[PDB]
Amino acid sequence: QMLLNQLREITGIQDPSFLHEALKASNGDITQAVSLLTDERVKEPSQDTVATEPSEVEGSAANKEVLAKVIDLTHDNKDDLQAAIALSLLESPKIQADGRDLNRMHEATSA
Repeated sequence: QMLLNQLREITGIQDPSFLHEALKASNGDITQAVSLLTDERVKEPSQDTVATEPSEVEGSAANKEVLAKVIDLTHDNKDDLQAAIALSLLESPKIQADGRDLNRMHEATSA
């Protein structure tokens, strides 16, 4: 009964099955069996134990959270008015000053 007695003595676990299962987990190595049972104090740092005390003042009375964004950029701009304005701006005359079509005109003011 030596392996059960030894492990029990050097872990503290009184449950005979837990002792077998440690020896089973360690594939026979009783030292590893101790290490695996003492994981109760070797686990540290432990899992997410969130260090946050509940706020006594809870303004959030509505348990219902409706998170509905307004990022609907439905611009839906058709190619029709785009290509219309674009065409009208592309045909912009070589007149760079109001109306210089009449460059070198003859006013015909006979005075």
